[PDB]
Amino acid sequence: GIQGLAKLIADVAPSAIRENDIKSYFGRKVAIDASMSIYQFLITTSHLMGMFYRTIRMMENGIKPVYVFDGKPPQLKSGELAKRSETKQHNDECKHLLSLMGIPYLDAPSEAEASCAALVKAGKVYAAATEDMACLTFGSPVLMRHLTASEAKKLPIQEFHLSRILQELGLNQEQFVDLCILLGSDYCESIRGIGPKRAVDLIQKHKSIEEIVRRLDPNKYPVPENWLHKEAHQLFLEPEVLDPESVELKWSEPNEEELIKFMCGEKQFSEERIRSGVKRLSKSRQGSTQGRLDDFFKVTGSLSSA
Amino acid sequence: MFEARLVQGSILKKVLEALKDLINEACWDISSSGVNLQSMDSSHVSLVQLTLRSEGFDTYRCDRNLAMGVNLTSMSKILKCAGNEDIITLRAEDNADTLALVFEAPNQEKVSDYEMKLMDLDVEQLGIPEQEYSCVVKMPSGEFARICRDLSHIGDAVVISCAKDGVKFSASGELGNGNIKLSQTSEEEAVTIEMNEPVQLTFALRYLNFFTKATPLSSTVTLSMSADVPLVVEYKIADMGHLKYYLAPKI
Amino acid sequence: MFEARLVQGSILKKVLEALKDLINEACWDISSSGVNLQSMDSSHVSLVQLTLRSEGFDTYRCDRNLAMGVNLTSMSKILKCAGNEDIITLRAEDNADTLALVFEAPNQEKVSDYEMKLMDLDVEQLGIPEQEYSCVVKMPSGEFARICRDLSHIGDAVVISCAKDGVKFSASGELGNGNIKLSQTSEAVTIEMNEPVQLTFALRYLNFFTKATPLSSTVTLSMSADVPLVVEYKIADMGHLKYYLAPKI
Repeated sequence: GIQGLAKLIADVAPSAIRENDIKSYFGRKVAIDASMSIYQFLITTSHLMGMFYRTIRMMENGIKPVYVFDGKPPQLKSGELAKRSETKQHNDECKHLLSLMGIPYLDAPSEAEASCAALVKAGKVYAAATEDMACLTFGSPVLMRHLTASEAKKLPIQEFHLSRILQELGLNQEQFVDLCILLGSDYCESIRGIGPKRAVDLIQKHKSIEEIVRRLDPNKYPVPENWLHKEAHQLFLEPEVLDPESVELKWSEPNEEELIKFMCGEKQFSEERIRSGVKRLSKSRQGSTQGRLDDFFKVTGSLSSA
Repeated sequence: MFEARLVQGSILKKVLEALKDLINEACWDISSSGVNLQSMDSSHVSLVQLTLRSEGFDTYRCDRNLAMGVNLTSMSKILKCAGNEDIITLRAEDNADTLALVFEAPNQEKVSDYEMKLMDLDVEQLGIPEQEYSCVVKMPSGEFARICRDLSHIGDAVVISCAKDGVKFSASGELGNGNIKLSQTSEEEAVTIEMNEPVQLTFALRYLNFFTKATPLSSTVTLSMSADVPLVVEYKIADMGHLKYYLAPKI
Repeated sequence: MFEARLVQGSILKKVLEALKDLINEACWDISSSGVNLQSMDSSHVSLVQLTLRSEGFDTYRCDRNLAMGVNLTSMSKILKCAGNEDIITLRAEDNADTLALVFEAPNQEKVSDYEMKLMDLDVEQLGIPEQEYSCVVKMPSGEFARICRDLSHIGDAVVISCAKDGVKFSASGELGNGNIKLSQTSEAVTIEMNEPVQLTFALRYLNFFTKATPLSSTVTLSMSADVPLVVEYKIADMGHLKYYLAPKI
């Protein structure tokens, strides 16, 4: 994702970040990045064990998950780097443990994270859950971090509100995009010049890198080699994502046998547990609850003390 | 230069006693219509609208549309230092960011003159919708508080069924199910369930305990509900104006 | 089908206020005679007996006989949802594991209803050893409550002594000693005696047995030597309430 972003925010607009408890998310439908998720568990039954437990915990608290997979990757920086020099096995093994638990899944046209955002900004889901701030760049209004952490690591989930970020940094999404790029995008090389906090300011009185470059120009702050500061700025805007409305996710009922006969058996693992597990998942069948006033009254604005 | 008086001044003690357990701050909008307060809750479920007209006051001088902010519980701790027969007076300068409270005595021998400093505010503000409320119930406030507290020892959230003959306050709990039925009674102790179409809704009983903190605040309590909308409980602050608590409904 | 109606329901609240700090779980016996409880406490000392007779019951129906098991705590909890002029309607079935309880106001406008579950149990029983008692005394209740509370402040036990003429309670503790005598009234007190007897009791469970004070106006103590003492209260025209404590040796 984007480099030093979380810190930048934390350090200049903490009002857009909250440290809530996993419980407060009861009734929320969230878009997850299966790829990264599946990875997190590894770093070989883990790609599914965590894909198991965690999703149970996410269910137990009322959170309704929708795992997402990536399709045909695009032009990522280090991505096509070895190309300057010239599997899905344990991946789909998950796209199974899911529907066998009654948990949705979607094949993103490319980068899931972008798709996740795609959803979130369509009311189809609450927030996007990844570890990479990218989602924010892609225009996602709400991003939840740590929702896939171990039951142990007592880390609370970290929420981020794009519309609050944009608020403080006084800059449109696009204007925010350039910031992420100059902050350290994983799509193109940043500019050795500007610093985390520095990069902000420039963007603040130069609503684009295109204007930031022509300004500072000495050989004291040179602009990258093959700088695609453009191509990127585009992706973060109009990515490749499956239409939101295209489908309706529906959490089904877990199939104890069919699944336990494809887990503790075919993949060998303590039966007693994966049984009480499927049991618990079956219990926590729901989440949505208590409405907000927003849900019925338009927000007037803000009264500020004299 | 804001300078206002209130002789039967126990109502201010009474409103801020029912304000401080809900919310930690308030956006005090002083207009020439009087003293107003729209403010959300802290849990993003509820809201307070306080309106105090000028004609419910005694003596009045408003020269500014003041928009200030009060930290509520320290102000309540200061309001705990005056009796209920005592006259409450407020003074405010539009450049001096402080509140000068003057507590007169009914025998005028004890004078109090307290001062609370100001803090800045950028509070959110949303507008309530105006609509048709399919059930408006006039009730005694003490009986209402008694009933919802009697339900508090069963479970946590309440289900309501509002219909023609009776109204049905039901709940579950760790000891099982229960429900109490009410009907109209054929000026303060009179009830009335005015109804067009029967409904069923879910609400939080703990927020009803929070809303019944204004039990001594009116003659009668009004309960206004419709389908999938914020319940508005109304305490008509007698001869003064009214306090309305909105509760966004549950799903 | 068992059904019962007691229009002095507040009494039963105080009846449950006799138990809800003293014993937590017990077994209830239901016959045509009325409601009966004969339970043991947790520290294996007090014999707790409660009788309500159905002659005082205003409306009764008991065809099949019941022996149920109740957590007395939560019954006292669900009994505290009615004012002090109300009516309790009890109803329990010969096949269902419940009590269906109807709080009925005299002004029948707010009526409360509850359905409490049951638990079949195996609490050991112990009956009343019927004997004589060499000394009986009948005294007012608030004065005895004051006496037991006060002697609990000096020491942890009480040595009582009765004779021809008066009665005496004594205790010795860390800051010295104290005693209080009473004299035979010639609101009042009575003694019928056969022998001047002295024994020793533990004031913790007198502070437990005290809480049945507003179910009566007076209180009876019946006792001898080398046998337990009986603290006795009267439920008005329906029954009575006994706490049996065996004295320290």
